[PDB]
Amino acid sequence: PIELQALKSKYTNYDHLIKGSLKDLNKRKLSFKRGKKFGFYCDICNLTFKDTLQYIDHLNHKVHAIKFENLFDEPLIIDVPQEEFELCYHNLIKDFVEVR
Amino acid sequence: NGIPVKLLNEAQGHIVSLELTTGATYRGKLVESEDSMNVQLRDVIATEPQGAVTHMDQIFVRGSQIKFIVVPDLLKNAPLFK
Amino acid sequence: ESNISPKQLNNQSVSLVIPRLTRDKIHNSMYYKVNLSNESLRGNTMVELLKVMIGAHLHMMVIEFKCILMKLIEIRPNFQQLNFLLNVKNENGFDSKYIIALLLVYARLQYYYENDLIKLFKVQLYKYSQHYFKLKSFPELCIIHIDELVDWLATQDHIWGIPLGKC
Amino acid sequence: NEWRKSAIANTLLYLRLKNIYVSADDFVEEQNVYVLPKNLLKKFIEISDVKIQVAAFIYGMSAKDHPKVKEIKTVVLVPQLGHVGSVQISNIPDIGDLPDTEGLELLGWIHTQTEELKFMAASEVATHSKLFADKKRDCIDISIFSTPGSVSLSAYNLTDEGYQWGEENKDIMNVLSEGFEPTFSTHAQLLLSDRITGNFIIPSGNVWNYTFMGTAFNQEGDYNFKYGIPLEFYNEMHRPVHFLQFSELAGD
Amino acid sequence: DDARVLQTKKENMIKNIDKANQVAKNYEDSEKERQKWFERQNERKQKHRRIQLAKQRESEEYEA
Amino acid sequence: YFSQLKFEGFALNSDIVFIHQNAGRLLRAMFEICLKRGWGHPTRMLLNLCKSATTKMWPTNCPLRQFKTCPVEVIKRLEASTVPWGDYLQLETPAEVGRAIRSEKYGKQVYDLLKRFPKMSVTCNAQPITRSVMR
RNA sequence: CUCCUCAUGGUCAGACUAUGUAGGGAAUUUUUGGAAU
Repeated sequence: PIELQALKSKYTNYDHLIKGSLKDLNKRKLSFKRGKKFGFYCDICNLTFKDTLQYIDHLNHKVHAIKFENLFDEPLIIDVPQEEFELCYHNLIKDFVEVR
Repeated sequence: NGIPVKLLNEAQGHIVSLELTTGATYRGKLVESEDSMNVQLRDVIATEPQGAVTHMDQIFVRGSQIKFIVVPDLLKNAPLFK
Repeated sequence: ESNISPKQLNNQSVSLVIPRLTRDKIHNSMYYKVNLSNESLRGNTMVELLKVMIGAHLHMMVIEFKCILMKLIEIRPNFQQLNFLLNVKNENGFDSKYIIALLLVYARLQYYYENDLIKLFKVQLYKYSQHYFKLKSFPELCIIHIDELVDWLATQDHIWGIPLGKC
Repeated sequence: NEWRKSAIANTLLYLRLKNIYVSADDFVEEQNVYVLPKNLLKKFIEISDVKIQVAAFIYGMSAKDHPKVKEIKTVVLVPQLGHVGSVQISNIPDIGDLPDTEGLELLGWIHTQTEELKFMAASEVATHSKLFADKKRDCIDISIFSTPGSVSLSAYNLTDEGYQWGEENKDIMNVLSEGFEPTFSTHAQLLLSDRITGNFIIPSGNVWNYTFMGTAFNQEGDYNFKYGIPLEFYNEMHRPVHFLQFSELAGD
Repeated sequence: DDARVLQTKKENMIKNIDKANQVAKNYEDSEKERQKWFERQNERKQKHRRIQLAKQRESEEYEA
Repeated sequence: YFSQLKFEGFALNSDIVFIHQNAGRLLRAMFEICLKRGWGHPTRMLLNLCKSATTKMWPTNCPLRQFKTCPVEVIKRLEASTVPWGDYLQLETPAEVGRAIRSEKYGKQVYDLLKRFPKMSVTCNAQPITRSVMR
């Protein structure tokens, strides 16, 4: 539900998703399915990947995007009649000043 | 306010059925539903406990007198699942 | 088919603007696979492509710039949109900060001589070269002035590894 | 290195006071002489480290038997970040608020080291000067040499030239330390007694050692103080980072 | 008043350590430009004068 | 066990179950023994250990953990904030507590729970009855 | 345990949400019965 929409908000913005490495160099004591309890978590297909290029590359793959869409909707596939850069770009300046 | 009050306000504009404390059933289009369950109804077909059926144009029944309502299934989707 | 190599921009292909080596360094780089292309941008989207760069002391130094520029190429938005994005939003000063040389090197790669509009874009970039701006750049670390990078860029053959033609 | 070996080595520190001796200097009434109790010293040794320098301030007042005698009643342990052979220390404490302070004068400060010197080193002299620059010229220092089996109390004074040297030369300055010499230092008169005792003052947060808290320590900054029992150099309160790293080892 | 000051300085200590902790989590002119383009443009006119001088030497070679 | 570590390999986890059941016992015994002996250094640390066996946490983990209603994000934030506990306890204004814990939400709850945490203004006046006896 | 009121801290342009030494949940639309036979 709403928590699933927050999960969406997570797997959408990568800047926060980019870092699962916050442990940096650390020792953690304990067929990719239902998670390995370690590695990189993909909840959409329920797979965890021990390396970064596999985690992001799988995300760039179609199947992971197909499952991500089948969860709810198809925003990933979603002209420019000048309102895109006028209104959207103006929202980039506005939101940029709001964050700054 | 009540969550079922919120649903019942969503039910406005649909065709609902109402059973009162007397047992008479009023089926029709719900115009208005107050917070107190007072409901305004249109083009009502009424079935009495004896089985006789009548037609009336505009009816308004008090909340307290309503046993229960049946509302269309469209509303079941959301947002009351949360 | 090597990479995507689609569309338009001087009658051959769009991705031919950048060498194979550096282009595959980017397409094999992390930043491209994470924050860009179809799954990140919901298909090709110029405004969300700008959401990525604008979203990126500042951490982003003029790898990420090579990549975002490359996706600007491959998407190839409208010259009109270039005009708006260049001249709008004067009520905020943090918006065009690193977007300047990005939209600049972009049109620097695009075409060499719509034509008159492109020339107006170039002379406006000359005005901004006179605007006296300062920025930092990395590969080593070198801070460079907009007047040096714009003039030295138009007069210079290679820029940060990518060759240029003469307009 | 790190916490494990030195912290485990800390338990044996009570053994270092079984034998206590100093090279006995001639006793002279001309200059003021200090009387230090055996318990405060012992507690300071316990809290201190085998390698890293631990240093507190020391306070007291002149007794009415001899005004020239200075009894050290109150040790004041202060915010600091220690290294091997060097330490960073906060300002002079403002302790007027506490009770049992009726004009307690600032006598000096005390510190630990492992090297046997007849003089004060650069890292020590510079720190001394930075503490007492314009504030008290005649304050003293207690340099405790510590090694397994015995400790040694080496007291020192300072002249007006050393303060200037410390003002000019703070960071590095090994050659100007070599030139500076041990000449400025003069061996102060210190005694160790069981006939009097004393107490500790500690910061309000009750963490005096900022070793692993690098962001929280401020070399000039205000702190509230209170009476209490000081903790070990490696103690659970001083090592919070380790627990998040310890549970973070298994993760989640 | 003294107690309020203690609570205050304490709040500032906590907040400052909080901003510092956030930092730890994150870790885990114009005349010189105009004169510069003047010397650079002078270098461009010097290069064009060098190419024109080379064409002059070639014209002298053709005349000889 | 003090740090709340459940384990995969369950041999260790069985041993730590044994330690779970008998640990607070043994520690509490040691504490009482030292208290009878009249020893100052061990008794305080042992009392902290006993508390840690009872409530399953360290000193460096904030005491807000042992509240049932205090949330997880807040306790993480305080653990990571590197702040003396006395300061948080001295804070009064609820909005000011929310600002101090840098999350605006839950601040009022936190302050309520603080006033539910033990806080003592304690004073003592000693005085001799005679030379040997001191009241 | 739940709903309201109030207080509150936060967020948004009155609403929403956590907490509370708080008040409350017998006089017409709900919980102190018009039911009983």
